[PDB]
Amino acid sequence: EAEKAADESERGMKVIESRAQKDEEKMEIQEIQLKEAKHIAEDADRKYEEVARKLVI
Amino acid sequence: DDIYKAAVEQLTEEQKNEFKAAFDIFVLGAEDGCISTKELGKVMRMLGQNPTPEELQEMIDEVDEDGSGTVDFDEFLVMMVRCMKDDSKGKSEEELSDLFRMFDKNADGYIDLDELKMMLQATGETITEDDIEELMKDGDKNNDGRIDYDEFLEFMKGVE
Repeated sequence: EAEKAADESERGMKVIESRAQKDEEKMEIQEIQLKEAKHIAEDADRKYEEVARKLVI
Repeated sequence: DDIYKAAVEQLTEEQKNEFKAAFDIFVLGAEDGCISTKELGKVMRMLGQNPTPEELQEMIDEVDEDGSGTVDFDEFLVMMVRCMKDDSKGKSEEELSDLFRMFDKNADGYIDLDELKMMLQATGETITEDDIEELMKDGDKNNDGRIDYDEFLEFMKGVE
């Protein structure tokens, strides 16, 4: 019984290992995506200030 | 001029932190300062300064004088510090009015750009291409043939 339980516990441990690795991958991908998002936001902000200036004039 | 040299000597460390942060953000390792004016503007907006888009345009059009992109941190740093606001409103309007009262030897409610030229001539200072023309051009900026009081204000407002 103990040896079978050991096999199953290692099974579960390895499954959680793999899932955590996949999650880290998705985390870094979303991280680079978020940086790109921030840059797009700043660009839009600058454009907005510019067009406001033009309209006032 | 020598004012820029003095400002270099009086390097304010509080803004020096942000300027060296710009140094790090731009230079990704042994970089000889290729001058990414896009990165320059992003740094200027990021560091809390408020550069006008025309100021960033001037930065774009007044860099890479070497032709290789690599610009000495000395001249680039001078350009960055001078484009950064270092001034306290350029004196007071009351001072401006009193001094213009001093300058109204004509006693005609204003002064003359020719009178301005003669007064600065009395200073015994060198007048050159940088001097002479644009002095009278912008003193009587509206070009009335004489420097009005508000013209005198607009000539050197916000300058110490």
